[PDB]
Amino acid sequence: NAARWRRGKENLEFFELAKLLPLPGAISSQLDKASIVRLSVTYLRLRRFAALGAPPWGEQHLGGHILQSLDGFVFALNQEGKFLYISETVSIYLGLSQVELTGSSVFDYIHPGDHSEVLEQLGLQERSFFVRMKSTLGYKVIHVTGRLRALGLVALGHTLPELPLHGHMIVFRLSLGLTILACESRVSDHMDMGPSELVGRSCYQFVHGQDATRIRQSHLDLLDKGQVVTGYYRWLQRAGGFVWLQSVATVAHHVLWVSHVLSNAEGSQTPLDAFQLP
Amino acid sequence: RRRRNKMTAYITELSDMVPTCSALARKPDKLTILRMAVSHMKSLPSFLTDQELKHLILEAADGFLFIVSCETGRVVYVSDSVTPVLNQPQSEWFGSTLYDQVHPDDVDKLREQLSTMCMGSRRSFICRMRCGTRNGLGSVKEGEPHFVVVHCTGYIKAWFCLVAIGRLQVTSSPTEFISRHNIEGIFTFVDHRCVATVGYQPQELLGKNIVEFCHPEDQQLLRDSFQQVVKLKGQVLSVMFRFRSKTREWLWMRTSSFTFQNPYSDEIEYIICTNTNV
Repeated sequence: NAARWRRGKENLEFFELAKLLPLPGAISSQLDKASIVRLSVTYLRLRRFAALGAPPWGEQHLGGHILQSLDGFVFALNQEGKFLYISETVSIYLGLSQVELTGSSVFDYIHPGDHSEVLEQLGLQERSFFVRMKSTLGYKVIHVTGRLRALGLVALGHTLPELPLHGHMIVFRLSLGLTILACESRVSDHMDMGPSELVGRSCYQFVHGQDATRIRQSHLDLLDKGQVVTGYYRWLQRAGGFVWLQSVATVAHHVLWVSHVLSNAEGSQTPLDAFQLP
Repeated sequence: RRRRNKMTAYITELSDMVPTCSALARKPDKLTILRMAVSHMKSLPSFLTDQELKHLILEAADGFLFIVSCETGRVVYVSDSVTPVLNQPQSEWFGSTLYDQVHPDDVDKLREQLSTMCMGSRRSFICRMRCGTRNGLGSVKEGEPHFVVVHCTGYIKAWFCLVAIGRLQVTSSPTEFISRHNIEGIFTFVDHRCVATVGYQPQELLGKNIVEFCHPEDQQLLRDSFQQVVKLKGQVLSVMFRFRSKTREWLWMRTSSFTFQNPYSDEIEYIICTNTNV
C-alpha cells in the first residue's frame, strides 16, 4: 500500500528520465523502464568516451547532412564491445533500430563464427575487416573500417555493395578462381587490353607482383563471406606499367568483379612481366 | 525472475554513472537513484551534437563534409575537418573549385558526377585530392605533390549542388624487390626496385632463370631450395646465396619465397620471391 506510492514516484521519475534522453519525443516516449535506464547509462558512458580521445568531440544543418551523406552507418564500441553509439541510419541497411542496438554487445548482432575474428580485431591501430551482421530486410556482409585507440573501436559500416555502373568502372565476370570469363568492351577506355585479350587468363597474371598477396587475401575473404573489397592495387598493362584499381566483388557459383579505375597508366615504359614482351 | 534482478543491475550502474550518487558510502534507494539521474541529466541528430558527430566521422575514417555546385564546381561549403584530412586550410578550400583540387587525370570522372539527377539523388566516386601544407596510391615520388585517394559519397540538394563526405580509406594503400617465377625458376615478373637492388632492368632478368645469376658455389643450394618451395605448398622457404649484380660484384642476398596457391582451385599460379640484400 506504501509500495504503490513508492512505485508511483519511481514511475514518474522514469517518465522524466525518458524525456531527457537525446531522442525524438515520439521514440523515447514509447520506451519501457528497462530500456530507459539502458539508454541513460550508455548515453552517459558515451559522454565519457568522447570526453577522452583527441580531440574531445566538440550552418547548423551539419549532422543531418553527414549522416545522410554516408552510404553506411557510423558506430562506436567500448573496450567490451557494447555499442556506445550507432547512427539511426543502421535501420536503412540492416533494419535494426538504433534504440535496440545502443548499449548492446556487438556480438549479439554479428554472425557467430565471425565472432573469433571480430574478437581479434578489437583486442579481446587502423582496423578494416569484413563481417556478417544481422539484417532484417538473413545476414549482410558489412565492411567495417575504423580505429582502435589501444580500448574501443570507432568506425564506419558499409553494406556490400540493381547495379549502377558509371564511366570509370569496368565489370568483369570471373570464375571462382578469378579467371576472366567476360569483360565489358568499355575496358579499352582505361586499358590497353580488350575483352578479346583478357578472357581466358587469371587475374593473378595481371596483378602486379607486390599486390598478388593482398589480392589473394581478398580472394580468400571473397570465397569465405561472399563479398569483398580489395585495396588499391595495380593492374599491369600490355605495353608496361599498370593502372590502379579498387574492386568490389560478389558471388552469384560465379564472381562479379567491379573495378573502379583509379588512375591513368603509370610507368608504361618499363615492362615487368613476361606478358609485357616483346 | 530474470527481469527484475536485471533492472536492479541497471539501476546500480546508473548510480555509478551519476556523480552526485556514486560519491556516497551507501547506495540510496531506487527512487533516489532515479531522482538523482534525472537532475544530473537535466544539467546537460541523436545522442551526438553536430560538432561531436563531425569529430567522430573524423576519428573513424578521416571524413570531412563539403558541398559543391553541380555545374561550376564551386566549393560552397567545407567542414573544418578538411584541415586534418587534407592539410588544406579551410579558406584555401572554401570558394575554390573542386576541379582545381583534384588530380589532373581525375577531372573527367569528377565532371561526370555532378552534371545534368533529381533531388536527393545520390553520388559516389573515388578521386585523388591535393594535400598541400600524406599520399596513398603507390610509392611516393621524389619532391612531387601528394595526392590522397578520397572516397566521396553524397546527395543532390538545390541552392543545384552536391552534399558530400570525403573520407580516407587508408587501409588500402601499401632494399629488396619482389619477383615471380615458374616452377622451373624462370623470372616471369620483376618489380622495378631491382634496378636499385642489383643494378639490372626488369627485362634484363625476365625470361632467364634465377640460378644463372647465382654464384657457382651456391647454385646447387638454390636449385634445391626452389624444388623445395614447390614441395612445401604455401609455406615460405628462405635461402642466402650470391647474386651477380650488373656491376659484376657479388652481393649476398637472402631470398624468401613460397609457392602462390590459388585460394579456389589450389593450382600453382607461380612462385613469389622477395629478394633482399644483406
